[PDB]
Amino acid sequence: PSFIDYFNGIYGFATGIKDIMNMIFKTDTGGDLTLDEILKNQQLLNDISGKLDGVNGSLNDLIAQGNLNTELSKEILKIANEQNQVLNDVNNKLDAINTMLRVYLPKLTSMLSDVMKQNYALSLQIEYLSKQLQEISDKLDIINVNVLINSTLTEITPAYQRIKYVNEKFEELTFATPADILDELTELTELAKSVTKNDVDGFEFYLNTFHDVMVGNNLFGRSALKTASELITKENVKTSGSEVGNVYNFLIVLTALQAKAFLTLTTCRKLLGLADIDYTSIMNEHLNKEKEEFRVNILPTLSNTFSNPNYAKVKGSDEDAKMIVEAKPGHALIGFEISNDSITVLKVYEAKLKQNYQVDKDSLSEVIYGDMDKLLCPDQSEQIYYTNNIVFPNEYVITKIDFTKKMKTLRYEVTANFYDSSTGEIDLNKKKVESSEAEYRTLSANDDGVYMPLGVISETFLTPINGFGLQADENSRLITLTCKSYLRELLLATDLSNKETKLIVPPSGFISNIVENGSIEEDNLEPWKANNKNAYVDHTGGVNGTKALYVHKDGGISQFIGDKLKPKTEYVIQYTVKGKPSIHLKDENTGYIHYE
Amino acid sequence: LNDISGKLDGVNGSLNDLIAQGNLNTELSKEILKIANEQNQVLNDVNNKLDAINTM
Amino acid sequence: LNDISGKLDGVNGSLNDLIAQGNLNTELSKEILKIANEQNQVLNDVNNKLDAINTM
Amino acid sequence: LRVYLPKLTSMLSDVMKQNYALSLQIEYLSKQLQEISDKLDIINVNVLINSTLTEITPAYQRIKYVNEKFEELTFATEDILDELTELTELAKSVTKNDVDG
Repeated sequence: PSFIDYFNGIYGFATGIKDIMNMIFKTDTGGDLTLDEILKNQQLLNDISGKLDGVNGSLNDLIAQGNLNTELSKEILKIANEQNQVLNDVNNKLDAINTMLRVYLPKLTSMLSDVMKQNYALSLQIEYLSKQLQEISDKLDIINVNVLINSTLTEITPAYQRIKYVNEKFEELTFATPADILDELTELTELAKSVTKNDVDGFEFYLNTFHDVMVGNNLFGRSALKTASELITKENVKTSGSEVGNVYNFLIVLTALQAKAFLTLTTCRKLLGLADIDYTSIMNEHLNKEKEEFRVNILPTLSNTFSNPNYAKVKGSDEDAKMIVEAKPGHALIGFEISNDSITVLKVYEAKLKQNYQVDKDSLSEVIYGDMDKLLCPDQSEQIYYTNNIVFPNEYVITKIDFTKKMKTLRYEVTANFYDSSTGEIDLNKKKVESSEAEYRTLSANDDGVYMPLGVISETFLTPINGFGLQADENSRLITLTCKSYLRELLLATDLSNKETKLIVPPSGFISNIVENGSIEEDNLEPWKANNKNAYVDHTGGVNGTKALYVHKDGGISQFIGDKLKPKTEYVIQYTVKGKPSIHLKDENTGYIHYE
Repeated sequence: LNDISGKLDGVNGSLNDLIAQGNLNTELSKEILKIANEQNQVLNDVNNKLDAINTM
Repeated sequence: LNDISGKLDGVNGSLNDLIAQGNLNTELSKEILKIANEQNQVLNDVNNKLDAINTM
Repeated sequence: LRVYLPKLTSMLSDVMKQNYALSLQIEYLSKQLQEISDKLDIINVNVLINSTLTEITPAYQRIKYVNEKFEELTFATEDILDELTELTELAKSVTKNDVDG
């Protein structure tokens, strides 16, 4: 579940959580010291006080206006004093409850509503990045390991588990927020008392040890970032990104963990009405030290090249074809995706740059190509792939990739336009580099198809492409497209320098799709429509957790998409269906039937 | 409610016993019986709530 | 707590004797009752703490 | 209390003085330890090493945390009670009788 929104880096959510923490500090509770006061006894105590003050006042008026002056009046005084003791206890409890209900509850419910409203988007972003990091870690191997890596895992697993569980639990108990509201406040206060309790093994201790293991202040001077980079850099790991992007994603996930932990800690200390400590300083210190560790001791030793993550056995016709993967004037290629669900297709992302290689979210055009398998794979008569890794200098961004399969050989040419780092404009100063001749590699003819690349070919965040190269392994009959990114520069200039960062993530979905609400996730079919009272939204149906369109008798669900098309231009249709369907791309005027 | 009932019942018992031990005046005893009946109503409400809790 | 209680019980008894044996019957006496009641609250808190400590 | 607070601040400063006088030696020796540890990138992990690490890392982590945080707070120190909040919380969590104290 990707998100088309500027992911502001560690600086982004760090400053967001700092603002939330300052706001929490600004919230005034007052006499929030009587926590052990059942708020569900307000009516009981109020009734008792109202019914007892009358008797107390009756006795007072009797002893005052009364003309009796004797030890009998002294006994009446003692009786009135005992009634006064009972009434005063009841009234103290009632006053505490009323203060807590009319000063301590509204402030905190508003504060927690704001906290959750602000944590929403951060949680979305960091959850997507956590999914990606978990995929990477699944692709890792920790069976035959080094002593330092093993020590880092030993030292970081308990604190990681604790912090993750506490963050998730606090988020759940806040979203939980009558008797239900009071029970939820009681649960929140229990969690806060547990988080803030004074013990050396407290939540704060685990936070500090997590930081010490992230920076390398453990037994062996080994930072978790170094072991992460060492595990992710090995040859076995095949991911959709470079080492820079993968270790930066690791850092993002763990720093977001820490920041949310500090936020929960502040919220708990405020909920319990405890002395403030201002963890913004400590949060910033930790995050900045970890970013500096990454920038100094980790980032320089990483490779900013990303290749194909997967391979697929396929065949391709020997019919010669020209392909030109180009970007519109002023745009730049920032990523690709080879998908072969049923047919081989290539998504290509184009976007204008803004500054320091930042990609523009508004300009994120997506083009589609279909003749990639017939171009990268031979059918029956061998193939000759020219292989050469191009590497343009800095300030040059690839714009065109020209594949020409004149004969049974494959030869690509790349063009790179000059890009000004200060501004966001790409001038028309072009450098053209081809696949050098002396280094070609031949795949012999084989009945079994060759292994075409497959997967997402792009950095963890869409960045310009510096160089592009093809490689072919004859023994394994593999083909790889290795591109080079500018993520190191974009990070050194925006995030690792504590400046406004703007990063986009590969959408993992055909943005160029012309069928609005194709996945049919919005329950209200404003785009689609039903002609007759049937064929409705079957929520149980669809790709696992979605809302499929359904048809029963003779009423078919239709959607108008005539305008967003072109004449005689090729198109690709795709759809999942269950049962005995009938799909038709039909024109009301004329009986022409495009797809049936 | 148990503590409240105990204290209120002790107060009411002390009052009633000390006023029955020696009756002095008409208006004084009248007002004492009035406030004692009010205290008895309060104690009865407290005991009703306590018995409701016990039944729960 | 024992010193505070021993020193406040004298004032409480003085106020009680003043309001009882005294022939004043006015809102002045009502305010004196309020003052004695506040002093009695303080004394009762002190005495509860002292009793708990002595029992323990 | 007014004769307590300054006396305790002076005592903490006098402690930190000699503590820092000592810390330089162990800092250099731990630097040498880290130098020898960097060479462990080629020694694979054995069951004995795995067990010893998994057994010592909790106690070591907690002891190091307590020591370094006490030093940090005593250095930051140089009503006052509002400033000694972290030090008092640390002292209350460190001198507490517990099953896992």
